[PDB]
Amino acid sequence: LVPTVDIYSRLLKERIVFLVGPVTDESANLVVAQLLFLESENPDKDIFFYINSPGGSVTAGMSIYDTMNFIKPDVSTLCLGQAASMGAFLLSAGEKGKRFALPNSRIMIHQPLISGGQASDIEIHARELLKIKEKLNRLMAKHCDRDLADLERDTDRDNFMSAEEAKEYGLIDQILENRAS
Amino acid sequence: VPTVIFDIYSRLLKERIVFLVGPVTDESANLVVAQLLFLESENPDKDIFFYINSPGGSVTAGMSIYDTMNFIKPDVSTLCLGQAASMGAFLLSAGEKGKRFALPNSRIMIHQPLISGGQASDIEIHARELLKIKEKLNRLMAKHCDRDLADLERDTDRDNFMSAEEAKEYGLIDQILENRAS
Amino acid sequence: LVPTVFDIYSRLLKERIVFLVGPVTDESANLVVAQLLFLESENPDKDIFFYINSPGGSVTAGMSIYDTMNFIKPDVSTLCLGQAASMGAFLLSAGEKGKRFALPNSRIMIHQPLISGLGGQASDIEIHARELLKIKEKLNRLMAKHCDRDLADLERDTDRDNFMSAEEAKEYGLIDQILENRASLRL
Amino acid sequence: VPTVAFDIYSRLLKERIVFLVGPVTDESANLVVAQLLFLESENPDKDIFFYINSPGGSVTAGMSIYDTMNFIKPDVSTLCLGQAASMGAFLLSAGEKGKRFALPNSRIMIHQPLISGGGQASDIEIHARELLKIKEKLNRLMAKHCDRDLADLERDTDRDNFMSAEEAKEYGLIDQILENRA
Amino acid sequence: FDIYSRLLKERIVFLVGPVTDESANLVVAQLLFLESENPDKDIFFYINSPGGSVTAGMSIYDTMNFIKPDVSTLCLGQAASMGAFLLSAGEKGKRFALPNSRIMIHQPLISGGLGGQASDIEIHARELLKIKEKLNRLMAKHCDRDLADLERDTDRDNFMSAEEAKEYGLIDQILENRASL
Amino acid sequence: DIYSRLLKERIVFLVGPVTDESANLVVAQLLFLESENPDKDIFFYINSPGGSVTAGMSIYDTMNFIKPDVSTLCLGQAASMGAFLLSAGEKGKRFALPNSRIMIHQPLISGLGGQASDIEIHARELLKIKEKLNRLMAKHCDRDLADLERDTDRDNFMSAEEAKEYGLIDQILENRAS
Amino acid sequence: LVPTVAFDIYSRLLKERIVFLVGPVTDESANLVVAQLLFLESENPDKDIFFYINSPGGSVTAGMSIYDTMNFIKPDVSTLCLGQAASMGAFLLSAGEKGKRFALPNSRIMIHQPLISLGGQASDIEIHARELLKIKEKLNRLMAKHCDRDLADLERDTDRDNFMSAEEAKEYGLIDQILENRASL
Amino acid sequence: LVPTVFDIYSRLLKERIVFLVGPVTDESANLVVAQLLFLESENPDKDIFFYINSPGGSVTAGMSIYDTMNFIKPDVSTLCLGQAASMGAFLLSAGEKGKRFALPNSRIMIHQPLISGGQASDIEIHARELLKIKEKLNRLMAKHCDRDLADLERDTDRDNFMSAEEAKEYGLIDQILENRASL
Amino acid sequence: LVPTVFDIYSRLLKERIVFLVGPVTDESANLVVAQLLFLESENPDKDIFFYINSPGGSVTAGMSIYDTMNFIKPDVSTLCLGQAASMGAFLLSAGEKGKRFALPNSRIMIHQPLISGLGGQASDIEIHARELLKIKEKLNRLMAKHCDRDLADLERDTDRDNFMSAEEAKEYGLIDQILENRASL
Amino acid sequence: LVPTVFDIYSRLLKERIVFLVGPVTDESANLVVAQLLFLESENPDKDIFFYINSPGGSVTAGMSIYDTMNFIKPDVSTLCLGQAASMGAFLLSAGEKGKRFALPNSRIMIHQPLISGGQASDIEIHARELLKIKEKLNRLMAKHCDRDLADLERDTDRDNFMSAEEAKEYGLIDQILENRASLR
Ligand SMILES: CCCCC[C@H](N)CC(=O)N[C@@H](CCCCC)CC(=O)NCC(=O)O
Ligand SMILES: CCCCC[C@H](N)CC(=O)N[C@@H](CCCCC)CC(=O)NCC(=O)O
Ligand SMILES: CCCCC[C@H](N)CC(=O)N[C@@H](CCCCC)CC(=O)NCC(=O)O
Ligand SMILES: CCCCC[C@H](N)CC(=O)N[C@@H](CCCCC)CC(=O)NCC(=O)O
Repeated sequence: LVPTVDIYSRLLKERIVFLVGPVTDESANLVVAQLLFLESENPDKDIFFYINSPGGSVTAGMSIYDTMNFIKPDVSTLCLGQAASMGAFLLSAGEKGKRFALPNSRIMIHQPLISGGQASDIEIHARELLKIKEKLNRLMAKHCDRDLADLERDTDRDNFMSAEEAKEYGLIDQILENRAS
Repeated sequence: VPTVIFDIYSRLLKERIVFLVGPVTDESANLVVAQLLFLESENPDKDIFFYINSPGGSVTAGMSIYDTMNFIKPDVSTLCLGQAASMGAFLLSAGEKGKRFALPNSRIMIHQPLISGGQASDIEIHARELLKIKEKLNRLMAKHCDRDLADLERDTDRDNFMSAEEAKEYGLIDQILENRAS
Repeated sequence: LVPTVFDIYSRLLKERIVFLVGPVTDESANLVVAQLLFLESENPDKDIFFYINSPGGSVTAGMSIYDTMNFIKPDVSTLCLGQAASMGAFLLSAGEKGKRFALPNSRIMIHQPLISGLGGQASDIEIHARELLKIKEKLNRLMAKHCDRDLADLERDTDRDNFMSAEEAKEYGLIDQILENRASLRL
Repeated sequence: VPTVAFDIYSRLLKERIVFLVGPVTDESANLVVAQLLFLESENPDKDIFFYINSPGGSVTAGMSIYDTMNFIKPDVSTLCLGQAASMGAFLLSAGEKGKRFALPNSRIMIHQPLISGGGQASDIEIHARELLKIKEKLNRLMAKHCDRDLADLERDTDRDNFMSAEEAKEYGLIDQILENRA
Repeated sequence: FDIYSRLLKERIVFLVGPVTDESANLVVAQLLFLESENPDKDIFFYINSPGGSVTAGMSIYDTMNFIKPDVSTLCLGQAASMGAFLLSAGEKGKRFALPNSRIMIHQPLISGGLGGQASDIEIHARELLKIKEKLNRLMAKHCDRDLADLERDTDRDNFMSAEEAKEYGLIDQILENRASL
Repeated sequence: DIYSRLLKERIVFLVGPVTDESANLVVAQLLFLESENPDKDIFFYINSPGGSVTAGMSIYDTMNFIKPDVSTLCLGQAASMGAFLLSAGEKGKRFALPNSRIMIHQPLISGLGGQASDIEIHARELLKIKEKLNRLMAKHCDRDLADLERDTDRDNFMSAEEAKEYGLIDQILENRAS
Repeated sequence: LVPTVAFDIYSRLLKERIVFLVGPVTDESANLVVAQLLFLESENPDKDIFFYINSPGGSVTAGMSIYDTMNFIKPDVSTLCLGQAASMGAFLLSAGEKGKRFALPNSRIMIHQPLISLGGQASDIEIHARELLKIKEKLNRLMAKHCDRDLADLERDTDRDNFMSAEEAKEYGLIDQILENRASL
Repeated sequence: LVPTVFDIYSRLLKERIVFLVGPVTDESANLVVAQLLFLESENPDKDIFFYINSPGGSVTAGMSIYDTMNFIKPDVSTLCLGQAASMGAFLLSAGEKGKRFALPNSRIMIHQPLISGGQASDIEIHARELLKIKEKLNRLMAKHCDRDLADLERDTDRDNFMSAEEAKEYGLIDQILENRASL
Repeated sequence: LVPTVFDIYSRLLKERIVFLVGPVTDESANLVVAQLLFLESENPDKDIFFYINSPGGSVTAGMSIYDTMNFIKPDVSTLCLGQAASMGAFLLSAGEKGKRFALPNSRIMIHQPLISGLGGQASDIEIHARELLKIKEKLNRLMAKHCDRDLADLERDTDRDNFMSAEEAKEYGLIDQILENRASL
Repeated sequence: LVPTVFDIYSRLLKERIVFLVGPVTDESANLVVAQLLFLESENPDKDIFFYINSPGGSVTAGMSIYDTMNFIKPDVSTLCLGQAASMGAFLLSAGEKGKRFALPNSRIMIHQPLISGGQASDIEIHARELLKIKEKLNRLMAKHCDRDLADLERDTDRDNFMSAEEAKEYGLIDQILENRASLR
């Protein structure tokens, strides 16, 4: 269904990587592979990471996040459509100064959720989920240059933000209307 | 259900026998509760004989039976036939001490609570409630069995099957009945 | 599936005992309503004993029970066995004050209204969301009255699932007394 | 279910005939138990006739019947009609010795316990050990019922073992084959 | 009373539809009841059945031979497989069919056979062949025929009219009305 | 294939429901064409019943972000988000074929569940979406917000001529001489 | 589904001697890893292989095919946990050449005893229960070896699901270093 | 997706490596047969390396592999990685004697045949065929393992799991290879 | 589900009316058989009124009714209300000659046997096909007798579904009279 | 799914090897037909090697292969590997006489036609046609096996399994090939 000249491989030659739809092990690892490839091609030029995602798996998302921070090139992020949950986490993780959103994109942040067995096992997994919640708040607070207490308050339930609101919050640096913004 | 000059379960209810058979649900538990209250109304001082063949089930449903057993005036004698596992074993052990029995090839099993959520805040709320249930049931079981809390904690960490003799050794029942001569 | 002695529930209905067991539906709630009206007709002056073991259910169905409990002349005493959660806890706390009881290992739980993500046009979602919040506010106000507490307490205490032991429910003001046996009644 | 002011099974319950038909479940087994207890209270001095046509089923449900047969005062005579397989054959062989019968074309089948339907290796170990304990107990009890050496039962239950009425009598599972009332 | 309980007062017992543990034991129960009511009067066993479980059918068969009353059989509609076996098992001289009844006999079949280790399949195949031999031997006795004839004539489905069943030895008479006796 | 060949003519199709996948494919093609030549018009042919609002906005913001003019053409139909994108084409370069149809309406949601607090949060966000889309649509159509609110309360079907009078498109093309 | 660069992106990274295990370990996904390991050894037995693991675990025998192949071939198999390495995934992570086992800073490890999602005669359940316990004992013995820890430690720490941060995994002995970025040699 | 270098499996085929992975079906077995014939055609004298990670499967499907292994001129060396169970273990044990290998943590399992309906006559026919297969497989397994048939009948009555070392002790394989210096 | 005036069908059985409604199955046919035997036991000389509204069904189930109607002493009068198709029309035509009726807007349909699902070996399919052809001929012969027609007539006229009005059914010989009300008799 | 060397099957087609694997369907049989015609076009005089591992399937699909085998100029040698059951056994037995082979542990099975409704008239028509099929298949098989028709009628009444040796004695194949030295 993807046109040829495929189109995503052609845009990859421009150092553009897309994350579209739910963050899964497969879709996240495909992003990781493209990031490693682009670094191999030129470790010094910026990579442009376009995000339209409702979120997904935390560990899948972390594999992208850690790869973004590991590789040498700056990873610029761009929100188009929406960046929610892990998508918003990855958006805010772009190189500071190079995190963008289009004017009508939507950001949403929230605490982790689950889609059990013995009480002992439920205890273990609840404790792990609470560590994830705590780690994500701390990393998000760092990304946004905000207090940990703010992130805890502001992710207790679904928190939708416009592009201007996400910029004020510290999740992105600039809103781009066109190539003059 | 066979009938007599009343169906067979109503007939045995005339002898103050109440059955708990199969999984403990809100409905099956409350039918037992209703029978216990009925028997107390009929005669508040005569023993009731509570026959249990159950794999367990809902904790709150079992607690409605348990608290009713302790609330009503008559002693509730318990008898394990077939099996008393999980909430079934809890109710077996809750019978009036001295009047908890098992038939010779009955089986007992005890274990910690099991279940089969959304936001982390809610999962935390329900995990903490589940752990309080786990502690409460161990504390109550230790009292029933005349044992230390630490013993019940180790012995319910995984499924713990017991023969009738072992359940007697454990303190969960008082006597094994082979016939009316024992 | 139900022993006769009249079956056992009809027999206890003669003792003026009514059960609410399991989820609260239109059918199970109206059956409670019918028993309440029947007992009032049998004797408008004698207490009724309403035994609740329920995880909750439909709010409008539970409200049909609530309004009937307050409408009829006899006092409706409530007793929690097993659990009274959500609409179950609301009905328990609605018993005649002084006559709300729980058994020692009962569990109470309160929370804000929950839905099974509405559907349709934004105008319709706005209408149903506004009604859902109104329901939430009304239930908090009624619960505040039942518990003899400030509205702000109930707003705080229902934001997420709030489990209570019998002791906690008594201290909250949701029940009056915990009964281990028939010697426990005081006051 | 025909009516004769009773249904047909309630009517034969007046002749002290109790049926076990189809799979043994908690529900079907406890119904048998209730009938055994009912008959005992009606007259503890008369035999009970326990007619078995069953492919087997739950071991613990079967033990609830077994232990009740041994507990109550009346002799429980057993009759195989059609078939008594697995727990059905166990109950058949558990009848009062001297009063265990089969009709001429009935068939018996015995075998070791099987499970139709998981977890951690620790939990699988616990349940496998319990299954072997059941297997050992059933071999010991079957050997006693049949007046045979334990090694005989271990060998002969390793896989499905079908027996004709005559073979079951020679094995010791029943006492006599009844062709008619003569 | 319902209609079947009322006809039970006339010592009429029906076997209708597949032979199962439940349907067969209900027949057994009625046969025992009727014997208890009067051990000397014939019982009239009306069969309209396509067959079913062999061991269930044997419980009826052995009960018919055990009780004191003669059990007269009547085929109405059809008596196939275990139904034809039971029809042929009524007291000799008192086995009847209505004129347009149909009988069918065949060797045993298993719905979904073969399941497990070769050892278990061997055990169950041998039991099935013993059942096959026993049914042929018993049927030959019912029909006053050779075991070899029953083996030949049941290898595949063998449909018989009432007159053919009478000639074969499965029934004694065809009754068009009460004067054909 | 046929679509890659027409992409060489700077023709991009949106056909069927707007999803994350179908919208981003459009985005990728728009970015590709800008990279091939940032100055030449792009021709965005729309035959769509609508779909996801955020997916549609990714197309919308990309149309406005890239340097080339994006001309739009309605063939068959442009409904809901499809009509939104049609009206977003470069002004003066928004077209419909003579028997195409337009339809506009307020946001819809399919289904889930949650606490009253969460439902309130999401209803408020849906109402903000509704107003933003009415405001943007009014700007595209050179009409008032109150007009768009009134005219999208329920499904509003428009012929090509009605859509031109409304301001959603500039011209109806029977052929290249229109 | 997969970008091209003449090669799909994964074939291209295989030219950098990078092999991925992503998602559940199955017979098919494990043998694909085995095939890439043998291919890279054939292409150059003198260069390290970089085995990137993001997996929740899966089949024990399929995982053992990877494990024994890693140990069989000449090249060092360096391992990297990205995302998570759970169960058989953590086993393979810890099996990388010692000194060359890595995790990214926010990856997570989880270890536990074998589980099954049994049926037949009691004899058969006994046979398979014994085989499952042998697997449990072997995996504890091998894991204790990878981690340079006492067997009793692994027996205690795998009784139930045991999650570890990257730092905890390093202290436990499952990995050697946590990699922040290319400050590397 | 299979990596490309040729795809990765074709590339390993050029080094005379053939895989049997997952259940033995008509389709998966014939693909192995086709590779064996191709490799014999490429060089009839050089060993073929048959890597087996399989839980077993169809008996006739396996026999087509077995008979091809015995038919072609090249020695077919076998290697168990992961597991060789049932028909998988049969083919593992069918490798050229002296060239049957296992990796150290692979496992073998052997057992009698199993199946996953009709007139008694037809069930009799199929039960007899199943018992002939059982006896034939026991006879061929006894030859592969250099053991008495009675040993094999006893040892396959139920699932019989073996470590690599037990499989070597049994006679099913020749050596366990930790690496190429294990030779 | 049935008004208990003791339900209405039990009440009409006191007037010696038996209904066949819907598909003829073993269970519904034997229920008819039992009522027929019951009414004969109550009084062997009084007419029985057999009201048929049926689309047909099982041939052997229908034959149990047919043979019982002919076996018992009472005349069995038949009445078609709504429709009598296939085995239903067969039973209608089987009523005591002179006492077979239809209501004015009743519908009759006759046709050859059909089978729902044959599946087995060619040998078994031959056996079952032959039995079906035997059934087809016997039913045509019996129907021809009821209608005072030839077997060849019935074979011709049942080859495909043959719908008949009440008047057409009377002309054919399937019924004796059409009753608008009792004055029709 | 299929290694390249050509994919592996196209590579073996270059050596005039054609496979029939798994159930015989319209699609699988016509692919065999297509290969047979292609090999004849490539060289009408050289043997074709038709390798069969099949449980059977559609009779009409199998007949399209059968008639194509007899129609083309090249001899079609057949080899049973694994099994040739029902239509598979029929096609195996249809190879050029003298050139029908089996591997030592192959299995052959033969039997009468099977069916996995409508008016009685329609059942009569299809029953008669099925019996015609049964008779025709027994007649052709008796010719292939150089045997009396009555033998085939007897020996296909129920599922009839044959070892390779039994199939050779039956006349279904000519030789059993242990390895490349087994040939005449
Ligand atoms: C744990 C208990 C679960 C259910 C009760 C839960 N506490 C609160 C709740 O569900 N309130 C709804 C009424 C309950 C009936 C089923 C949804 C309100 C309503 O009427 N909504 C209609 C609309 O506005 O569309
Ligand atoms: C056309 C239909 C007529 C069917 C009658 C058919 N001739 C005979 C028949 O049903 N025999 C089996 C009984 C059925 C039980 C299966 C659920 C015999 C049996 O139990 N053998 C041992 C075993 O099963 O293991
Ligand atoms: C849609 C119109 C329905 C009318 C039914 C249709 N006229 C005829 C019909 O039902 N024939 C079979 C029903 C008899 C049931 C006995 C088990 C007869 C039969 O037994 N044939 C041989 C075979 O079954 O093999
Ligand atoms: C183990 C069993 C497998 C072998 C099957 C067995 N040899 C015979 C077989 O399949 N015969 C049919 C042809 C196959 C068609 C498949 C869709 C007969 C037919 O063409 N009937 C049409 C009619 O008369 O209406």
